[PDB]
Amino acid sequence: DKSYCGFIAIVGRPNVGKSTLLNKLLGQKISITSRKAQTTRHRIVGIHTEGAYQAIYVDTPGLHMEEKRAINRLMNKAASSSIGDVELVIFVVEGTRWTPDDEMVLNKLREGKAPVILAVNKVDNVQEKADLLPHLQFLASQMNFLDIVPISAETGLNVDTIAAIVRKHLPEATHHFPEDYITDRSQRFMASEIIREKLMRFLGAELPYSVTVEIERFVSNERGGYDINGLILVEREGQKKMVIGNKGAKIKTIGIEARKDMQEMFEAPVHLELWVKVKSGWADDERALRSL
Amino acid sequence: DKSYCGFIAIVGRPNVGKSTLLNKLLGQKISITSRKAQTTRHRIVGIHTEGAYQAIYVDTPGLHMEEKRAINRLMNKAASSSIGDVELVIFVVEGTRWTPDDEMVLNKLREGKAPVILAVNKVDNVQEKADLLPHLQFLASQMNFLDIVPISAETGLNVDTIAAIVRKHLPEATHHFPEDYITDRSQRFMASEIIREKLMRFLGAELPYSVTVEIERFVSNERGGYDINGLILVEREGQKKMVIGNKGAKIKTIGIEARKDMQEMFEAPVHLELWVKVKSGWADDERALRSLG
Repeated sequence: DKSYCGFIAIVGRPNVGKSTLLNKLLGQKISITSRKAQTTRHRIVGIHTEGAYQAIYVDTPGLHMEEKRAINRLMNKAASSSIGDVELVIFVVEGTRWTPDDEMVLNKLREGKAPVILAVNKVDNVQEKADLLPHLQFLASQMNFLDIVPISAETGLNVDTIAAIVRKHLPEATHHFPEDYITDRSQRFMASEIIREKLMRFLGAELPYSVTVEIERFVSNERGGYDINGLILVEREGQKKMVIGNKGAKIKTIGIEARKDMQEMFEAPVHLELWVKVKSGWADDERALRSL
Repeated sequence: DKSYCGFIAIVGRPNVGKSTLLNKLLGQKISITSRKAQTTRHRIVGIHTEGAYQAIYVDTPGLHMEEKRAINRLMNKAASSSIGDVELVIFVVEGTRWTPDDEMVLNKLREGKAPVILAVNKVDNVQEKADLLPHLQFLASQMNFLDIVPISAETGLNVDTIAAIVRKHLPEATHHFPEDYITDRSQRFMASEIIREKLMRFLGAELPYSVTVEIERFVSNERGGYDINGLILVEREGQKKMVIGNKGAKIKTIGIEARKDMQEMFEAPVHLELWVKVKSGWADDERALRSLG
């Protein structure tokens, strides 16, 4: 009978695992991690809808009036239509690291009426726990966190835990967005989206969890046309062989079919270059082929 | 800062002026009056958005849960997403007429939490007011109407007044719908929509502040294809002469362009038959041109 919907923040200095945490929270089988300097004007970074709950994830602790009108334009709603406020904040930090950049973010939060969760990422990396406890005690000394939760974004350590608090903070309200609305309407996202389907379609029963599509390059040329470079990141090594398939079949197909739509959708032929890769890093041979 | 949005009803027995009153409220220059005896599952009949206010006009006094689930689907929202309730009701009646149908509607209303405005339509068409006063006093005995207001079907007598009470009844809330959302996603509406553009594109606003498009026919054949019949309705006579244009050029163009998008925007071919008409009834020649095919 009742539904809940609200905005939630995910802040932290760059390269802390924010994007990885977001994808785990969005709960999509095949995710789409973009690398944009092109900061949205609405700051929406993803929307998780499930049952009566709709959490709208933003990358700002507080939503400006400017950001409120932009969210409305995104929804094609009157600029005057009411938009709430951030109800929770997930402050992500990296293990035992603490730069003036981490403080910069922390400084912007404390000065708010929104509760904040400290998400300590890559906590397993710190092989010297003798660094951890002292650190965590120093962190908690920075402000009153609603909670301090250590996570592994690539394992989903305490993502369910953060998922639960997040929902507890969704105010009673009607959803602002239709279920599968797109906040990224760029061609670059359209591209990632076509690859995503081809993987889902062609991998079939062999699709593993945690796959991530991403456009490393989308451009035109001095000779004209659309140069698109797809990056299909996977968790394991053997998984990488799946996406590639027998003789290179599966990755061949996914690429022709994906290129097809990229052309049917966009209005220009595209030279699509699809690269499978394990998130832990390229391999020797791969690093070689990546230079050819 | 604040914003308001809520559902409002427009009830009444058929052929009373509900559709005309609605278009007047929607405030659109060129309106699109359907005739869909096919009743929606969401019951949305139109949405008036302006500034922070968004009134969602339905054709049911009260929204059933089923009618709520359908509204969400229309918006492509989770079935669970909250939908409010009818905050006001416009019960339109025809002049001095009162059938068991008028009563049927009024009975459903009597029992409800929704304030209801009595809209007396075609009031200027009553043969003798000596029928009106006794009637009204008898209507106002049926229940406590928030207000009793007489309106003119095509003049928009007190449409502003009904508009102003309607907005007063919009609860504080966020707009459920994007500004220009379409509640009718049928091809029949897509057609009406194309003629609207062509009128707006070619008439160039020289246009009658009250034109009304309408698909009088949209079908297939025993021989196959798409038989579409457009009905462009205007107020005055010269207006009709405007839409037709010199040598019949304007109406010729509006139809080739309209037929085109209907050709493309739909997958197959269309036999578009566009007919201009004054709402006050056809003419002799026209009736002659119509009475054949």
